[PDB]
Amino acid sequence: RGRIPGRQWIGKHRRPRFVSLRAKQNMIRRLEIEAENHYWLSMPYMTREQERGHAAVRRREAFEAIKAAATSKFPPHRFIADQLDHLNVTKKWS
Amino acid sequence: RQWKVTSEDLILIGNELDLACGERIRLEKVLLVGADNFTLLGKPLLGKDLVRVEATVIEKTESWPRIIMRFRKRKNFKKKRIVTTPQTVLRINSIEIAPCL
Amino acid sequence: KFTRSRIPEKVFQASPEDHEKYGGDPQNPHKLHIVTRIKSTRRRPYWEKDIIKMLGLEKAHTPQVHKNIPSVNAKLKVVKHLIRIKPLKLPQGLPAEENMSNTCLKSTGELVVQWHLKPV
Amino acid sequence: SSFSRAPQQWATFARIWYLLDGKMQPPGKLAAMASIRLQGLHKPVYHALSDCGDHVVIMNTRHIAFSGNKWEQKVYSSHTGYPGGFRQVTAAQLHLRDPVAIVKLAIYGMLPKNLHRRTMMERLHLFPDEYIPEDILKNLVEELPQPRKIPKRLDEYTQEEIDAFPRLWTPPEDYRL
Amino acid sequence: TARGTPSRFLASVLHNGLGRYVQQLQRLSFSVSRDGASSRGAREFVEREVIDFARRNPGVVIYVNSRPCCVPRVVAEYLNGAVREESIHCKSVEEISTLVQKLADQSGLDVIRIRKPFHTDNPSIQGQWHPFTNKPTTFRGLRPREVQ
Amino acid sequence: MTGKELFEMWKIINPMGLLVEELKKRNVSAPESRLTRQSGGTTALPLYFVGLYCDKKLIAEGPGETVLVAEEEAARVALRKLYGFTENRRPWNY
Amino acid sequence: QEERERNNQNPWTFERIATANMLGIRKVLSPYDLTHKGKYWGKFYMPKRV
Amino acid sequence: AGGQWRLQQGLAANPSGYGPLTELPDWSYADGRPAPPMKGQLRRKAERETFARRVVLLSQEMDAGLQAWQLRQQKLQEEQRKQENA
Amino acid sequence: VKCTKARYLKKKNMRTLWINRITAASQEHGLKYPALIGNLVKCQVELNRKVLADLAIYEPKTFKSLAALASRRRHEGFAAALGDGKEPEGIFSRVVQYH
Amino acid sequence: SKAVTRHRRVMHFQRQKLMAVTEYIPPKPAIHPSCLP
RNA sequence: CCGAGCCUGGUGAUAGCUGGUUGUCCAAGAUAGAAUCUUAGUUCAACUUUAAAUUUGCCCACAGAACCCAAAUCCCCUUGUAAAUUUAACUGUUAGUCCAAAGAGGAACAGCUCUUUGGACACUAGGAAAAAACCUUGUAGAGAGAGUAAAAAAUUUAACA
Ligand SMILES: [Mg+2]
Ligand SMILES: [Mg+2]
Ligand SMILES: [Mg+2]
Ligand SMILES: [Mg+2]
Ligand SMILES: [Mg+2]
Ligand SMILES: [Mg+2]
Ligand SMILES: [Mg+2]
Ligand SMILES: [Mg+2]
Ligand SMILES: [Mg+2]
Ligand SMILES: [Mg+2]
Ligand SMILES: [Mg+2]
Ligand SMILES: [Mg+2]
Ligand SMILES: [Mg+2]
Ligand SMILES: [Mg+2]
Ligand SMILES: [Zn+2]
Repeated sequence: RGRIPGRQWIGKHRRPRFVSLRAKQNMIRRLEIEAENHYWLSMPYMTREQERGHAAVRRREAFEAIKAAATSKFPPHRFIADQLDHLNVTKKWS
Repeated sequence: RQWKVTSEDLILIGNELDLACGERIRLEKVLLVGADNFTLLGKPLLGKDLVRVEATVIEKTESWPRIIMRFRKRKNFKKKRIVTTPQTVLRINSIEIAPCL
Repeated sequence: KFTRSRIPEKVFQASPEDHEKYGGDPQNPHKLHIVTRIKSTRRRPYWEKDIIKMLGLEKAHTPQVHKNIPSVNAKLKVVKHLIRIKPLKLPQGLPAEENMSNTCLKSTGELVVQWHLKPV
Repeated sequence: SSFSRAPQQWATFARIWYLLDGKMQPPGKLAAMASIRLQGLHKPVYHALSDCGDHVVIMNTRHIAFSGNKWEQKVYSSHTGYPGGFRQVTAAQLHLRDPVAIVKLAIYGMLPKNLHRRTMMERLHLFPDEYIPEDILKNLVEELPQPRKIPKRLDEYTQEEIDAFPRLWTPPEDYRL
Repeated sequence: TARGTPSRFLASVLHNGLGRYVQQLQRLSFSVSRDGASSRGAREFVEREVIDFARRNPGVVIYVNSRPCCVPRVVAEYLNGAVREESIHCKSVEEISTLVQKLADQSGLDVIRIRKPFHTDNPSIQGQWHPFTNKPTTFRGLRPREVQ
Repeated sequence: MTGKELFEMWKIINPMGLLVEELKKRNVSAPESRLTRQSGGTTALPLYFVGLYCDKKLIAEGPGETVLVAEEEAARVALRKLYGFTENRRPWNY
Repeated sequence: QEERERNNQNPWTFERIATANMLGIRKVLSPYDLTHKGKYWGKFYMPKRV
Repeated sequence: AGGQWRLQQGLAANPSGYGPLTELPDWSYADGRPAPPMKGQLRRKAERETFARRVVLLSQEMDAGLQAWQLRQQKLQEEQRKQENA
Repeated sequence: VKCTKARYLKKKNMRTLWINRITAASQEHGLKYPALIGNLVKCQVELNRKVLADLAIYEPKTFKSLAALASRRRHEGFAAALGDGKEPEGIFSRVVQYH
Repeated sequence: SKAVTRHRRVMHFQRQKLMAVTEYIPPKPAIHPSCLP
């Protein structure tokens, strides 16, 4: 008795979920901090034209640093020391 | 993590302290201290001058080999790894309280 | 169908009661937004998730700073529902070069330049 | 402390004989507290593996009282095992036939569904009336209080309380009443 | 694994921390070969650091066999009689040093699961809890519902 | 010496008599033994808390299976208190 | 209806929440909801809803 | 528990976040010598100082942009002066 | 795999066990766990649940002191709810400010 | 299914939470306007 | 054991079809479509991958994008960020399910079928009872530390001069 047609959560008939004061409190809290966000987003500090061209230097130099890091890429250096240290496997006391 | 300790008692920790064996150290943080008829607890922690908790280091050892194995179903996913976490053993030599209060 | 939601500009018009409530002066407004991610990036559109990755909020409960300017406030409006926002306000003036290390944050959005780590 | 190990251990993990009078109380509340005491949660040394339970006794389960029309409308259902052996009985007639079954099965439901449930139920004791065998009303410790207070009746309200309580309105004299 | 592995309670041998501390490592025995690239690390270690190791630790004793061996070994005996044999086959010198140092710091008892990360000699102050600590008594010590 | 308590090393017989001897040495009255608390007297697990009172003054309490065992334990407690080997005593100073 | 929607003590109304998109509910909602704020659900009509 | 109260007071929601319970040293030499800083404290100080450097940079960039706008508008004014002088 | 995924279960089980022990001790002192924890936190004592349970077991007198402190702070908070300000703050409700 | 239905189309859970938060809370004084006034 | 015998050989017949496919560890990684005696497959594209050259890539601010008869979209300097394009080499995916929304067919039926934007699953974890697709939540470990996230339905009904 008391079964559900098909899957319990989908279709023309599904299991009726109900709301709790717990979830109501949770979401009112979320949306009130979101209203705080709206308030603080309002009242900007500078205007479009005021903040137009201040960070161009930083953006440009950062991108040229990225470019330099990309361009500077080659195989590593090979050394006689690293090559010959392999001979020290046949080390032995006299 | 908290501990409840007394004198002449051992304690284990799961990391390395950079201390040689036999070294003595003064533990600063104390949430409270209790005697048979009274106890003293801070807001949150007590003053430095009030207590003096001294501990000696006894042992530095890797923990016993612990397994980490991940496995998923009918998709050929299995992944093993062994860990030996370091451990340091301390012993609280003695505890003292000052008249300053 | 479901698409990027435009916001009317009137929403971001503080009222006198809002000013009295939140303590935010419309004049001499703050310069910097402290921002934190509170909501999960999942079950959100690709644009919102890559925008929070843009701001650098892939990590939660990690306060990060931005400016209070329109070009940024646009993105903040796009992803406003996912984040906590507060202003930066400091009594002790900008952090001096000598006090770069002994700085500290506070839950009230304050940034103390000196941190003696002892009670009064 | 300054106690010997074995006496200290015995005293610590010892059992206690609690008593309760179920006259005019709800079996749900009674079963809640009894299940607590039987599991041994009230002991700060609780652990499921350690049988730290306590013996509990109930009296006057015959004088039990529900809230609402439960006596009439709530139903206990059981299947004997034979075809058509499914039958139901209201709490009223189930109480008439057996006054203890109600609280014992209430506690049976409160308790966890482990194998220790049966042992704790055996440690449990129930009595429809305030009559007890010598052993069982001798080996007691403490009578914990009741959860709810019983409201007084007009025959119980003393006269000075009635006098302190103010009358409220003037009836007209011309009225049959 | 915990159920497959045996267990023990945390303990220190002879309460080493209370009185004078003594390194519970007694003896080391190195087994190395003159030849064999596998023993190159051990040979370089006995050349450089074993001297300084002995100077740092006078209480411990060290033996070196220096015989033909396909796999170099290290054996450590403790005061308990506990033995620890490790194979240093094809192993580097700094990691051999770390191994030896943690052996010296190691206590002479098997590394297994510890049931609990502490051990108290007398945990009870203010008296251990018993059921009758936190409830009052009765006048003349009377049980509930008894006349005399 | 740290771990083990007194009567683990120094066993005794007739602790009650020894205690009465010590009390007569310390010039005090003969104390009476009285069960302070009881549980399961008829049960297979009897539980008694017996206190030793001098001149209407308690010195020690002892738990026990039976009355005699609880009395022995209370005597042991009083002896520990008198001889200063209480578990809550000052540790050894190094 | 109008005096109720003027005098309701609940500070939160479907109008505000939907026009703001304060919880990303614009995905579970329709664009029709912006004008059918709370009153309508499919063909039905909830006059008590505000 | 009590995170909302800690926020009301001004403290961190989680006491492990900041404050003396975590920022002080957890051990010192028995001789009274100062112990070396812990790695957690080191990385937290590093994060905090990077945070401060960034805040200073952002603030003074905003200030310089505002001053540049002011200067450009003043130039606008004086070049209108020049125009009507022409 | 079960040894791996039993670690978090160990954590949660032991936490809940400390919760149950502390709840029992508070109930036999006349208090309950939520009130106790909130009051201690707003009285500025950070004693985690395991030391709480260990203290409740091995040192009941100190636990009685802590429960008394918690109850007094409940009463102080009730007095403050009666009068928000315009009154002398509670002696234990007073806090320390760090800098 | 479709948006318009003969039956009341079961709504999303967030939708039902929102509709459960949004209701007409009737503004009444603390005192009933009959007994006192 | 004859819709046409049995033995050998071609014969390791072919099989877009089924089954199976052996040591350990790390990383990146499900993606619009077109043609096909083609829809159980395949070629190209798209996506993904590796190594390299270069520089712009993403979010986007005003302005701008039809007469006929709505949410949004294209482009887009700034800004915040670090990816993108191109070159060389293949492979694999190319039989898809629910949810929200705009629609079509159907009965304003389907756990129904067909297109579009988005999300999730086919990757772990907590919750709704167990549950794929719902809600919280990602970068990996040891802990006998802590603060939180989503998270438990309320309802009782009709007198009358
Ligand atoms: Mg089904
Ligand atoms: Mg549809
Ligand atoms: Mg034939
Ligand atoms: Mg044939
Ligand atoms: Mg073949
Ligand atoms: Mg197959
Ligand atoms: Mg990956
Ligand atoms: Mg095919
Ligand atoms: Mg552009
Ligand atoms: Mg198909
Ligand atoms: Mg389908
Ligand atoms: Mg379908
Ligand atoms: Mg597939
Ligand atoms: Mg993480
Ligand atoms: Zn009235």
